[PDB]
Amino acid sequence: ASFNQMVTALERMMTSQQRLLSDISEELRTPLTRLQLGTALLRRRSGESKELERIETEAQRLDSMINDLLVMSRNQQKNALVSETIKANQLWSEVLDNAAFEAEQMGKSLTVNFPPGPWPLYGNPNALESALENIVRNALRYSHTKIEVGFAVDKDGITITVDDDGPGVSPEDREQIFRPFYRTDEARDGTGLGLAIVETAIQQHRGWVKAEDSPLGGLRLVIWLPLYK
Amino acid sequence: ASFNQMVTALERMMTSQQRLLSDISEELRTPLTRLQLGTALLRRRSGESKELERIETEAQRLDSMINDLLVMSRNQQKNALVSETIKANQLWSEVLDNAAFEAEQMGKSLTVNFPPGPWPLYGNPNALESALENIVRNALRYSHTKIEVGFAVDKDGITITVDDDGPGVSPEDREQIFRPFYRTDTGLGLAIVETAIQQHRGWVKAEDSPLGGLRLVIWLPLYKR
Ligand SMILES: Nc1ncnc2c1ncn2[C@@H]1O[C@H](COP(=O)(O)OP(=O)(O)O)[C@@H](O)[C@H]1O
Ligand SMILES: Nc1ncnc2c1ncn2[C@@H]1O[C@H](COP(=O)(O)OP(=O)(O)O)[C@@H](O)[C@H]1O
Repeated sequence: ASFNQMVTALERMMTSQQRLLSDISEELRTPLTRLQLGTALLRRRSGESKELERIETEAQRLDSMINDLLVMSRNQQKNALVSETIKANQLWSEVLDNAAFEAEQMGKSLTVNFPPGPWPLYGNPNALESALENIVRNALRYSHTKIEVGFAVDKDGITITVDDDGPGVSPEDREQIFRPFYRTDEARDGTGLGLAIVETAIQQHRGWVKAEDSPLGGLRLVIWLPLYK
Repeated sequence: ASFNQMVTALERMMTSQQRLLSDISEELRTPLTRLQLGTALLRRRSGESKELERIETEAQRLDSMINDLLVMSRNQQKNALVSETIKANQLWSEVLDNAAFEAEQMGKSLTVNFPPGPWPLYGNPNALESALENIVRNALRYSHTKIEVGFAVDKDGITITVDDDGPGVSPEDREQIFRPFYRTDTGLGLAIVETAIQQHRGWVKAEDSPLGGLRLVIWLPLYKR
């Protein structure tokens, strides 16, 4: 099919686009360190300016973001594999088992409302496995007492819903939650790349992600992935 | 299965990393622009400042590098969309003719051991044209006296071998030579080459050359109708 040709062409482009991101992340360190040596010079080779202090906090922010990018890009290349057929139960049963154990260790509870069936998917098993893993990790951290995971299926695809009873996220901030480096003031008191990685991985797999208010009181994350024909 | 479903699936695939790169860029550019505006205020207050000068050029370099990744990302999108059938001779004959002239101007020599024939390829002609152009310009710069270009074909694909009598690259550095902005002593040439060749379902290798310098081997599959 023409569609199969287009998917393969775009899959190849996604590889070259990941190679690009990781490589320039390593490259950004070189002018950043040279910039910081300039701000380190003027710090005692001239007065302790409030102006120079303001340039150093901007350089600090840049450094912080570049370091987070290196941590991110390391995995988005190492863990990047060829696209294969995988069943939803095979793919996510281990993630859900480890998450239930981690919850139990925190005195919290993880309930799987409806389990993943043998529903066929197509893509990178590690990327899809980590996409659910990052959502559930956030739920484990921010929930007060409980986490809920629910699977749904139909002719078109699989819907995964992760709920928690913690504080949620305001409707304004739920808009920017998937943005790279975005962190709510509650969390600021973590890189902010987690949900950015999740959104990209799921969009690369021809699906979508949503952040909503949870019936449990906290945050609800909804992943949709297409069924493999 | 519907046409709208197929367009949405491809739209998600096409724009996924573009948007991540774009959003990361905006996020990096918030403290970077503030830094650049801050240093411009202090440079106007005191012009004679070699330290502020250095901070300004490093910030400029950061901005320029972030811009290069966005431009390259956009070019990778063009490569996936724009694809036509092209013959190896039509595609690379001009590159080899201009390179031979440039070599002659430097007192150097460019020898085409075996020329490209009317061998069919499929993809982005500009991406594949620039892939050879970047390899040959590198050979023209780093060679001492000679450059050699050799084409090979079979039922599966075309092998292009570019040799030079220059210094070469150490086996350790030949591993990191295809990374963007990379140097030894823009640095985007071999980066443009590797991503474009891999997007075209081919491969690139850096090896020691029998001429003494660097050997670059490109392999591209043949177009089978
Ligand atoms: N389940 C949740 N409950 C409350 N806030 C959350 C939850 N998940 C994510 N967030 C908020 O969204 C922000 C962005 O999430 P994320 O990208 O995963 O960041 P990080 O990688 O630092 O953990 C977090 O810093 C936090 O403020
Ligand atoms: N023929 C060669 N001989 C020696 N070194 C080379 C050769 N070709 C490339 N290099 C080295 O590999 C690096 C990466 O190449 P490239 O991306 O094309 O950079 P540039 O933008 O300077 O052409 C160059 O900066 C150079 O140090």
